[PDB]
Amino acid sequence: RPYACPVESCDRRFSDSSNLTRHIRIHTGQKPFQCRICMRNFSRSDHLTTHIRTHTGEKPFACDICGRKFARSDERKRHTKIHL
DNA sequence: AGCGTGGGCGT
DNA sequence: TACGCCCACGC
Ligand SMILES: [Zn+2]
Ligand SMILES: [Zn+2]
Ligand SMILES: [Zn+2]
Repeated sequence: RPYACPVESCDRRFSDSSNLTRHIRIHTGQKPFQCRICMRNFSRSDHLTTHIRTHTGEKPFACDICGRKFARSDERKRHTKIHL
C-alpha cells in the first residue's frame, strides 16, 4: 500500500492516511468514543453505536425467513443460514 | 448467543 | 479525516 505502520514490532500496510490513522489507534490505545450509559470507551464510532444497542435492546435487522430481530446485520447473516 | 473489534471501502 | 457499513474473527 502507499502507507505503512511505523511501529517496529508491527508490519501492516494501509490504503490511506486514516485507515493508517485508525489502525495506529491499536498501538496508541486511544478510545475517543464513550458510552454515556456504562461509561465504557471505544476505539470506533461505529462500534460504539452497536454497543449501545446492547443497553437499549434496539434490533434493526430482521431475518427474512422467520422474522427474528438482531442488533447487527452480521448477527442476522450468521443466523439466516440456519434455515438451510 | 452476545458482541468486542480490526480491515476494506464508499460517501 | 470523520462516518457508517459490510465482513470476518475471536471468545
Ligand atoms: Zn501497527
Ligand atoms: Zn455502554
Ligand atoms: Zn430466521
